[PDB]
Amino acid sequence: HPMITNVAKQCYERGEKPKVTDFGDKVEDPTFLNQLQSGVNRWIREIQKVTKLDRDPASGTALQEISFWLNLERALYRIQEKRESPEVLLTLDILKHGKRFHATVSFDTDTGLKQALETVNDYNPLMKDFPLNDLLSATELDKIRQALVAIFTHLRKIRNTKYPIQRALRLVEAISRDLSSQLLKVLGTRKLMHVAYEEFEKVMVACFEVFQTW
Amino acid sequence: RALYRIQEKRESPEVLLTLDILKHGKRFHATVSFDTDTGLKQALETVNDYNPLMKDFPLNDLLSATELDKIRQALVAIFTHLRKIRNTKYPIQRALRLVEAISRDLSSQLLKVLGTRKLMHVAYEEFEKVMVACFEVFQTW
Amino acid sequence: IANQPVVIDNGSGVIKAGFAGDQIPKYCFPNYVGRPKHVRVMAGALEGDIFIGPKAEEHRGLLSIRYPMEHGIVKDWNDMERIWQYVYSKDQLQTFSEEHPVLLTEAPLNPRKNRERAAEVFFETFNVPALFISMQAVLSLYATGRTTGVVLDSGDGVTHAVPIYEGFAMPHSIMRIDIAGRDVSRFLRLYLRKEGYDFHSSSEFEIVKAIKERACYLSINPQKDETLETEKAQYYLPDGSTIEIGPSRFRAPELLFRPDLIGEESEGIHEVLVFAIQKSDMDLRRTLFSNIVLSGGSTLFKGFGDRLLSEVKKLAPKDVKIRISAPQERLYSTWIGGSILASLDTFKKMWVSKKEYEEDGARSIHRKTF
Ligand SMILES: Nc1ncnc2c1ncn2[C@@H]1O[C@H](COP(=O)(O)OP(=O)(O)O)[C@@H](O)[C@H]1O
Ligand SMILES: [Mg+2]
Repeated sequence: HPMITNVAKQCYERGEKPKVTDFGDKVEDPTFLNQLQSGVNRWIREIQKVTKLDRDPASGTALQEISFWLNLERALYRIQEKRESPEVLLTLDILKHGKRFHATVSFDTDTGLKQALETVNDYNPLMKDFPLNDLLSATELDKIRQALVAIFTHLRKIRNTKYPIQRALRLVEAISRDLSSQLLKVLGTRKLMHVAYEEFEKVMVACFEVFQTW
Repeated sequence: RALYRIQEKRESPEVLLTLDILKHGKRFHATVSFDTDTGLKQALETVNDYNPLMKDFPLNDLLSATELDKIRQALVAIFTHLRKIRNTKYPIQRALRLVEAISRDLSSQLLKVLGTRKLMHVAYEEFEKVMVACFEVFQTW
Repeated sequence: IANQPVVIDNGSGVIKAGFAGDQIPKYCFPNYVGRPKHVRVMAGALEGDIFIGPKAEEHRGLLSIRYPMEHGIVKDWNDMERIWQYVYSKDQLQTFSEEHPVLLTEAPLNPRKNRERAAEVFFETFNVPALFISMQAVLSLYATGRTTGVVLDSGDGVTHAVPIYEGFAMPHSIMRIDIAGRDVSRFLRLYLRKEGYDFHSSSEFEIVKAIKERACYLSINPQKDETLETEKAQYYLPDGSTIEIGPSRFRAPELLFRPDLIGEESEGIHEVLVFAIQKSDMDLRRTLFSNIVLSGGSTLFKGFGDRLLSEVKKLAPKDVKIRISAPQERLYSTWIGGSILASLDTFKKMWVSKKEYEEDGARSIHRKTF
């Protein structure tokens, strides 16, 4: 709010933290409190625009899902930092002073920021060390098998992470799509026409070893 | 906004002092004419009465729409906002002229979008999709 | 999500409006519309044909006064729309109506169409985000802080005894009569006419109302005071003239306890209270007698509490303690209750949302209110 910004500027120029009493009689003005509460409602709307975000797991590759969840955590922590700022806390304190408890309780709960943060932190172990960078960078069948084994060793850590079973299954489908693309790209470069049959048997033995590992 | 500026100027100490001096000299011609012949009070009443309809009109959403569903939703918003006329004392004939103007803007926006579509060039099923979307917009109107 | 809810206790006599959480209603004004009845001749006269609020009181001699409500029921809905618009104007609440949920109050046993039309006006004309038509008596008891008791609310238009048990108003024990402060002032006008002092104009009915509020009392023994020689206290009228009241001073508020003085075969206020108590459960009668809460403006007559206590003791059973509570904030008790209710987070679950009214209509308020 411009008035809160002006008072914060005035109290910072004096080298002092802001306070509710710095506004004085303006805290009792119904119009000022109504403007602050409308601003807080707008803040709740903007925060809900982010905390309600979700992405279809079937569409897009697994890297897209992991990037989405990591960016969701990155933005949720930024919003959490912005909520603790002196200006927002001063606005909430002023509204609480005028007994406009609706705005404060809604901002505490109606935003859903706490639930979203709890869920995204619960999702943190799975997205923290998701090893698909090795598979996407792998150019040999042995490296692809090693990356697949590492991927499933990391998916072993889904027991202590809350995740929908259907969503995890779609994520495994995405991993399969990436594996198919990587195998297609690797075997395309082998130039099977310009080489003999024993190496072909070796290549298919490696490929079906990868499939059995899957 | 201009009438609010004029009203703020009228309440300034200089104007009030001038009127008080003219009253003390019994020059009631100027003071009575300033109080009555300005029409500032009636103009302020009229614009303040009209303000809820003019405040935050969603016409921009119709003007910035580049897809037919967006145009339909903007028309929904525009008519829902035009439903606020009951609170005001707006002239109903002026409201119908405003609806005429909104129709002109809708026609211009539809012409622009269909010009970007190049209807005759594209295949027939895409043409039918665009046509049913446009006629849904007209039914919404 | 919306701004802080706006409490509007719309009585028949005076409307009391404010924002939820305020200690008292900051925006109280009489519930009538004044229209000038004289000929505007010169430029610079008063602007506008509708005078509501203190502008109507300042120029009271210039205006014909019209009351939209009568016995808690809106008789003129255009005037009610004008008044509720004035509640939102730059003079009162300084805010737009499209942003604040509303907690309107309605007297018990009102017509259904009254509540339906009020909700229609508040959702269509004012475009409120939400609405909640409450009942005055239960709010008054909430304001007192108790959860169980009997609220004998006597306002300008309607008086009613409502027993509440643990916050729930028992609907089959509500007693209501339409004899209230406005009827007492009309009776006072009739008696002043019988004493030679005659008032006709709707603006002079407000002078009669002021005479009622200033010099009128309830005698503990009506028959004893009736037979004795009167004192004839003198009242100074606004123009500077004086009038000697005498016997009309105490026989005017007698109408509350004896409606038969105007030919109505309806119960008295004490009878209303006692019949509301005795219509309830036999288990609750002792605690209802021990918890009686007065409310409304007509309960402010001098000696009202003692007279009502005497009448209730005459009608009540023996060995039953009677405690009539008369809090100082009787005028604003119901508004303070509305403010207390609207402050709670549970009030979010109580209002009829705008979309609910849009999809259902009158049925939404019909289920949500009850
Ligand atoms: N001190 C008083 N003594 C007697 N009557 C009063 C007094 N103050 C207000 N009244 C009466 O009370 C009525 C208003 O009561 P109120 O509680 O505002 O009614 P409502 O519930 O309709 O708002 C007025 O008609 C007025 O005549
Ligand atoms: Mg009342």
